[PDB]
Amino acid sequence: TWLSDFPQAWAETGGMGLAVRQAPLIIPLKATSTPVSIKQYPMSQEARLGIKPHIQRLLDQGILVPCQSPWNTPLLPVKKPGTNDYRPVQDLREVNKRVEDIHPTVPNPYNLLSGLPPSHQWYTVLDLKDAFFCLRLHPTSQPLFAFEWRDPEMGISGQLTWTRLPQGFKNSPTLFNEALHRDLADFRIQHPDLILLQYVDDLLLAATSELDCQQGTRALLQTLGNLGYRASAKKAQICQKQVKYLGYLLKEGQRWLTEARKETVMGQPTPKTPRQLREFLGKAGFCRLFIPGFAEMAAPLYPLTKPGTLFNWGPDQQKAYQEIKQALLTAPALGLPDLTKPFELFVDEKQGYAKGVLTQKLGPWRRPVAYLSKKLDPVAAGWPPCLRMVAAIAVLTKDAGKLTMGQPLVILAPHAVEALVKQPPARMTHYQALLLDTDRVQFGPVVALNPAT
Amino acid sequence: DKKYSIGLAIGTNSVGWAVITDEYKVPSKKFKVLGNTDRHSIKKNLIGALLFDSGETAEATRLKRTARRRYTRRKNRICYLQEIFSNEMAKVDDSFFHRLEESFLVEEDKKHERHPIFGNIVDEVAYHEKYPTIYHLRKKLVDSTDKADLRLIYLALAHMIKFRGHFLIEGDLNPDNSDVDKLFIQLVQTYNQLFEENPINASGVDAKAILSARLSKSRRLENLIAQLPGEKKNGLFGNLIALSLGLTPNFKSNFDLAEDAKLQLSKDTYDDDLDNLLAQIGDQYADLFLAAKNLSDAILLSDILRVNTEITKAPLSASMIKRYDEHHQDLTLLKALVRQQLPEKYKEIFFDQSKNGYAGYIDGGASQEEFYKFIKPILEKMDGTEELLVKLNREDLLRKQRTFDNGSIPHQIHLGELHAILRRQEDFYPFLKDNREKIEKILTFRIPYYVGPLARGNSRFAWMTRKSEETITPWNFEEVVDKGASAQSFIERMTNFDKNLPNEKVLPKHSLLYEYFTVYNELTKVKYVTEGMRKPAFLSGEQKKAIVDLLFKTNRKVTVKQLKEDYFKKIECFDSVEISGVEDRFNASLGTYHDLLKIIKDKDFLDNEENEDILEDIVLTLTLFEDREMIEERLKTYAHLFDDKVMKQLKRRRYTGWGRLSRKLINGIRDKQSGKTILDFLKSDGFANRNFMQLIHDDSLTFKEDIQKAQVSGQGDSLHEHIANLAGSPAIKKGILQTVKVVDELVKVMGRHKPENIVIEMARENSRERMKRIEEGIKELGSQILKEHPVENTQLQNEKLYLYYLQNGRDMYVDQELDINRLSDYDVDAIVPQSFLKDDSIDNKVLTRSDKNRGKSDNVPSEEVVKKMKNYWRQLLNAKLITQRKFDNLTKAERGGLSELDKAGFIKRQLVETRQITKHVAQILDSRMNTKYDENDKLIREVKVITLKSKLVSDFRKDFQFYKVREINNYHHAHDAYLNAVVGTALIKKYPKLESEFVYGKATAKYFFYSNIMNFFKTEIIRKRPLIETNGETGEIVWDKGRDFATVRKVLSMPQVNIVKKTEVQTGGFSKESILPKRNSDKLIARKKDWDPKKYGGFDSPTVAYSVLVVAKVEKGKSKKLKSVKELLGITIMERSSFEKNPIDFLEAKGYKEVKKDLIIKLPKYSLFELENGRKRMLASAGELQKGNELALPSKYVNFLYLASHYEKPEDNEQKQLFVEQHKHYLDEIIEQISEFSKRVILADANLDKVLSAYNKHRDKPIREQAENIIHLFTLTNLGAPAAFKYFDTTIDRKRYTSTKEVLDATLIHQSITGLYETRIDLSQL
DNA sequence: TAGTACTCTGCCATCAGAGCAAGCACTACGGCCGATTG
DNA sequence: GATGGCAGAGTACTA
RNA sequence: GGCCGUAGUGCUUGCUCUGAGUUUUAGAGCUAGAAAUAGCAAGUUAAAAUAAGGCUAGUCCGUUAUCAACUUGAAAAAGUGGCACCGAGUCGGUGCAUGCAACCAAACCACAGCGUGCUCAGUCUG
DNA sequence: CAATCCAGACTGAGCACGCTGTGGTTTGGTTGCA
Repeated sequence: TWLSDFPQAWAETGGMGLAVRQAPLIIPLKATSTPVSIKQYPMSQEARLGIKPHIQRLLDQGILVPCQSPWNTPLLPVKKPGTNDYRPVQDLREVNKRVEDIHPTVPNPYNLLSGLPPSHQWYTVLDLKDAFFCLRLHPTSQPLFAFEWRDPEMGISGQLTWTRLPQGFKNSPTLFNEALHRDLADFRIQHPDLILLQYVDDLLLAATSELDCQQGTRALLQTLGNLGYRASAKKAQICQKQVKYLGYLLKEGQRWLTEARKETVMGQPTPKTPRQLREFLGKAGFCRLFIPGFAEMAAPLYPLTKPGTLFNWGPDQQKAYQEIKQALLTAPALGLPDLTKPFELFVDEKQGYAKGVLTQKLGPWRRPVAYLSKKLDPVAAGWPPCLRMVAAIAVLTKDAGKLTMGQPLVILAPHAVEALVKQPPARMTHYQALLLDTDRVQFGPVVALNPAT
Repeated sequence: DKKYSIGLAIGTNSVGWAVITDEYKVPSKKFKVLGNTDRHSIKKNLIGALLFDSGETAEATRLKRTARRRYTRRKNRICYLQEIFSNEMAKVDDSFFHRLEESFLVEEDKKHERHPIFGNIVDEVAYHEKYPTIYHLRKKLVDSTDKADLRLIYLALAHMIKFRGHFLIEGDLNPDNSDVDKLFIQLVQTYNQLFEENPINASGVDAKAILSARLSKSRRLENLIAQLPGEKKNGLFGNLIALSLGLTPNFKSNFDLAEDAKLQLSKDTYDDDLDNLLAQIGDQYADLFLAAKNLSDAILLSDILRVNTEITKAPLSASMIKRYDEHHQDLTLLKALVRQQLPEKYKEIFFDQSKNGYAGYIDGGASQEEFYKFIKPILEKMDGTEELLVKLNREDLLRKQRTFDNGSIPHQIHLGELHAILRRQEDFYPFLKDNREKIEKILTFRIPYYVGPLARGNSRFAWMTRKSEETITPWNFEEVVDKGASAQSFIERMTNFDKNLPNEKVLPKHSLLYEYFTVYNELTKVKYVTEGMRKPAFLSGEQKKAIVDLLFKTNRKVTVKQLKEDYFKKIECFDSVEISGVEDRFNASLGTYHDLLKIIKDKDFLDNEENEDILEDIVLTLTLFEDREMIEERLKTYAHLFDDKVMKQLKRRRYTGWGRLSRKLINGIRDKQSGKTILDFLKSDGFANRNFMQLIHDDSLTFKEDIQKAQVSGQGDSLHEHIANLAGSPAIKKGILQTVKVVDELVKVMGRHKPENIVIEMARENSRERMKRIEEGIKELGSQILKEHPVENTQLQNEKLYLYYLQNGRDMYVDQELDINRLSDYDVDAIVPQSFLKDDSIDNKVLTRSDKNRGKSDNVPSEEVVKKMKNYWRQLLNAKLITQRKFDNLTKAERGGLSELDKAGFIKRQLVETRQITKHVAQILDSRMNTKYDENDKLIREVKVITLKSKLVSDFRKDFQFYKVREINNYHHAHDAYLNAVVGTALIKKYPKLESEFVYGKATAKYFFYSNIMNFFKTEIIRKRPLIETNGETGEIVWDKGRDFATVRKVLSMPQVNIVKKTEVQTGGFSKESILPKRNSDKLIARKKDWDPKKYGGFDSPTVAYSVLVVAKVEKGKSKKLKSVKELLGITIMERSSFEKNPIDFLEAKGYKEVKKDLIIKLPKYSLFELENGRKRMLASAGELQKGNELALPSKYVNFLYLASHYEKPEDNEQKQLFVEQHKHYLDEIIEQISEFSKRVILADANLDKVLSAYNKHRDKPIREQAENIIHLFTLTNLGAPAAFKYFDTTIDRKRYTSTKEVLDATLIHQSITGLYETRIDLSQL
């Protein structure tokens, strides 16, 4: 029923999008710059047929118009991680080095989910189709982007410039972010209760009750409809407790992990080459926030990653592999950090590997927020156990800052090394400033912690 | 990259090389092959040798150039005479000179009458009957007073002018003084008349026989003095006699003149010398001096004239006519005697031109000596031939007028005859009277040796400058040629430049500025000590000036006592003085200043500063010029400065010698900071008193910068120019250049990485001259050993005979006489023992009856023998039979003999190279190899250059059984280079303290260390050295007797060594200089363009520069068809320029048609061709080849041959003969190897069969003789031109490959200087 | 049979002087040059 | 001094 | 050992000269013989050339030194060629040669701290 | 009085080699999402 009410907001009915608020944008160039013409790189016959339907439909919408320009870049298809859609990418390698640089303002995935509060339990994830094509491109900068496409059936051979922001351009993610943010900035004011999360094109709406989400979704759809942006209706979770956003499951206000992601990590067999072991590490590392003490757990496999070495899968390496496989089977539910309340961090350090958990208050219990683990630098590796904990806290406290958004937090450790920093038995002065800043960090009552935590 | 070393050995005609690694192993790598053959790669060992023809000096070229100039000048003299005579010759006989020019012409070619003088047969026969010889006509012209034919007058004058005579005697000669005894009596009469105090009588003394004796002039003077009572040598009469006979006597003792007063009668300065002597002593002695001059003229004339001159004014012509008449009379008498006594040999004696005799003497080519040798037995075996035999013994039998002994005739005799002819004939012909002076000038004009060629800027040998541009003739030579400037240029173009200042010429040695510089340099490095002084002072500038002005300018030589008394005591007022740093007498002194002080007598002028240029000009003139005339003409500008007497004294005074420092360096350059010259700095430099070396090496001063700027200016020349400027033999210079090139090629080959060390070594290196030396010695000593038994030059070539003849047939150690017939029974003992040094020259070899007479054999001969025969050795030295060095070595016992320090030095210099040529080679190699500097501009020794003597390698070979035989092949050069590298590297690794004396960059204890320097190679010395050697203080292994000897043996047995013969384009003479008679052949070469060889004769055997491979078509047969031909053509030296100018036209002229410029290939000598089965041939010429393969005989066979042949002659020798006897069966294997190699390569079937037959017939001879003769057999299988050898009695001639047809389808190989880079061109495709 | 045409063998090659000047390279001789020990 | 030129005697193949 | 001085020897370069030697021509060969041939007579000297020759035209220069092949250059000159091992009859064989963020590893540059060897100056000792 | 016979140590400067800490470029890898 959502599609019928807002024909101007859904991509399946609203047609092509066009930002009716942002003005045409001129793509600037460096002072010492000259046009460069590069012939279209060879492309396989299977990859050529992938883009061909897109060119036919892109021509009808007016995005691609024939032109004669001295700039020319080789087109290149990039297939989606799924199926063989073969999305079109301009491959502006030379233009990127020639175009000017602007300060990026895109949000990093670590900090988006930190803004989501556990109070807002109802979600509505909307993803905008053909996001980068919404913004219009000034005809002055249109000759900058071009490519050679000759099809005898079409009957037109030559360059086809883009009237909108192309894909594969280095400034496209930044330019689309700012443009969308200004349009939705007016929406945020009108609805103080709603929490809007923006990731390039993906939008997430957080509300308190079911009725609040329903009212907010209609307002968001109406707002985006006038602005010209079109949201895909095939994949749009609306008024559902279970939503998928940023690759993370969101249920009961907890940052779960998708069951499919866990299957991929365990599904791979025992690695036999450094390339095979490298592939497995990254999957585990993306889940590192759920596995407690992941740095020490995957410690044996790290020295095998080196390009210059012999791949000897010894019993110790197999023990490290089994630990990661079993840990991901029973990965806990990381909670959404609440910025209003203060944070709590447990720190522990055994055998030169720092481990810990960032937790927050949940009733009478503590709920984990993110599991932090790191490898101590070799300079601190040789330190005595009393001094090693001081270095471990400093390393972990740096990691906690990237998730706590600078909010004050409490560092809890078994030992009482918090007084040791004041009177230790260059770097130490740097450590003193980080750990003694009462505004951002403090030490609570000294107490031990469970090994699992 | 791998560390390696390069070993070299340099010879006069061979430069071996070898590259080794750190383990003394020769590497090996694959080398690409270019060209068009199927082969694309080849493997070669990095060891070989380069062979080339020895270099030559420019002496022959200089002699040829001088001969050409002499012939040109003679023709110019004839042309001048003809130009003088032409105006009247036109009236007398117009075509006389034209007929004279075409005498060398056949009857058909002549454009005038064949008779050259008169033009008709009647007059020709009449003239030749009246005057059988030119001397008859000359005497008739001199004597007769009537009118004479102008043609005859010109003929006589032309003969006299063309053949003048030697210019040895300067001054003037009057032939009217002929008798010797009468003139001696007249001189004695003058002597008695003048010196009437004591009588002088020579009655009953054979003065003529004494003075005319063939003995030495000194011997004749001694005989005349002895046979004259009342006076002795060095008296007034003795000095007069010595001056007359030619010796130069000092007349100071005769008159207490206190000067040299030395007169030489033949010299041109005798006039001025006698003038000053007579001015000093009085005019009464002028008669005595004139009598002495006349006696000298008579003595020198009587040797050649031998005829009275009271009836004729042409003594030489009269003597020639007398010789003609005696020849006629003796010929008639001999003819009659032969016809009567012995008619069986008249035909062969007087008709056969092939054999000697009168026919071969006159018509044939037999000489006077050969004629005498042939006719002596015939004359002896006859009757009534006593006078003929006497004449033959006196060498006056049947003598032609023109003989080889006519070289003693001075030009003054011809001048006198010509003057007499002109005086007689000037009445009838006025032009002869008008041109007498110029004709005499034509006869007696010669270009001075300092003027040189009279070029006009198109000659590299000329230095003469002209004050005018007109043509130079003998009648305006003085008015055109600048004689003084020409002489100055002649001396200056050869003198050396300053080594520190190359740009400027060096100063004269006796220059006043040079003397001042040396005096101040010696003075500034002295320190005086007196009472009350804490530290010595340096005698600062004021004291130095006072000392110079009060000591050197007043006394010739300065002594320490005079320095202390005349200055320190008199002026400094310090009684106690202690000088330091100088000897008793100073070395340098103002020698020139004192000489001028006693002549110019002007101390103010000598001390004044503005005349230093004048003084330098005076000393420069005195040093430069040798002739009094040029000295006087140069000092004419200074005539105003000094009066005539002083000017004459300055002309008389003459200096010799040139210095080593330039005037610019000494005084011209000034320091930038204060504008002070080196001389001023020496005069006063603060209180440091620095000398010349300190001054030029001081960093603070700008002298070093100025010297470096001048030295850099001009830049080092090319490597070829450097080697040419080096001093040494041309063969050694060629070897050095080749060695540098092979070093560069090896560096390029080995990955362009320089070696760690370079080891080099160079070898150290007449009958008529011996005959002339022994003749001079015998004449000086007055002995008659040569008269007792004459000895030919070939006989004198024997060393024992030469020693016996030099020793005057007497023992050198005892006062006994040896027997010539009893030779080959005594022993020759060196003056210095052979163990101490290596020298086999005559200067060190002495022949004695018993070698035990010297006493101890380990030192100089005994003091008793030295004392016994010192007088005899001194007499021999004065007789020039022995040298000063030989005398000093012989008489060393009296001086002290050979001291232990001398023995140590002798044994040290044997193992260490000290030659300047080797030092220059090492310097060149070091400069080329190392060119990178350090942070302080100091050169980094990237490569070390080591120089060794051949003794180390020879001892290594002898000790460790690496015997070398030079007759096997040419691999011994490469083996020597490899062994040199190995030994040098091992030595520098074992002893790092010896880098100073080997690498370019106590007495008893020093003796035994140098003697046992090569002991670390040995195992059992009974001391047992460890098997593994170590450097000491380092963990470096320098030798390993377990395996390093095996490695050396393996390297020496490799069958592959890159032997390369350097291809050279032949240059030099066009052909053989002999002129053959006319014959019908195409091989003769015309001597002139218009002279047909078939009618005039010509040369033959042209020298081929380089062969050319030409593919063209020639016409063969009456059909004149074009047959394609490929052949080698020899481009001789004469036609090389014509071939280069137009090869197409040159080839087409020879008969070839449709030649191919692309297919034309230039082939120099020694071009290598590979035919089949490894058979190589080298192109000897256009139609000859040479062997081009080397036999790689096994080292076992080489060692057996050495041991059996006893090369270079108790228990150690005992086992060698036993080893040879055990290995007797090696001779058959060696013969089999020679035979198989010959069958595969040499391909001399008849010679091989003869050699095998001789070896089979001589199988019963002892092994020693058999091996010694088998060594000769390797001449059959050698590299190079075929040569004839001998096996016992049997002799084997050459097998010459006189065909070059087979090499036109072989493979032509172009080899680089090392042979590792090749370009194989297959000629079958062409 | 006449006429070229290539191969092998022995003979044969310009030689003697006289002066001058400059330079280098090596070999002996005389004289030095210090300090320490017997 | 030694090595290449040259004349002459000798033998061989083809028009 | 070093220096200074000298006496000698050898060698190199350059210049000015001399005597020969060689080649062609001139120096009428006679007689008896058809011709070859034979018998006698005569012999000593001179002219010209002495590297062909060249242009620069001089009373000049012309035999020393230098020179594997190919490419680029007028020329002077500059460039052109893989390594190791086992063997040895003139060398052979085998083998190799798109954008964003953070974290981990190799290597690179720069700086600070510690240990250790080489070069220069000074001092002392021996 | 006459004849014969430089090395080491320490101090100062330039390095040069090995190890540790920071900064920075670039290459591999890792995911994420575009």
